[PDB]
Amino acid sequence: GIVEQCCASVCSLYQLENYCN
Amino acid sequence: FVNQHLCGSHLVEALYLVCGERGFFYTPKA
Ligand SMILES: [Cu+2]
Repeated sequence: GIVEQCCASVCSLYQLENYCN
Repeated sequence: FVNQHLCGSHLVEALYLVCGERGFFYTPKA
């Protein structure tokens, strides 16, 4: 998931927007 | 904006910045 991708790989701020309420 | 390497609490900080008052869910894997 995102927690994992952001740490083991990289992620974008736009991908993080998917976790906002 | 640039790509991010974010582990632990640093990811929580990023979500807070991105989502602001909308709030967010922090949902790691089991
Ligand atoms: Cu640190």
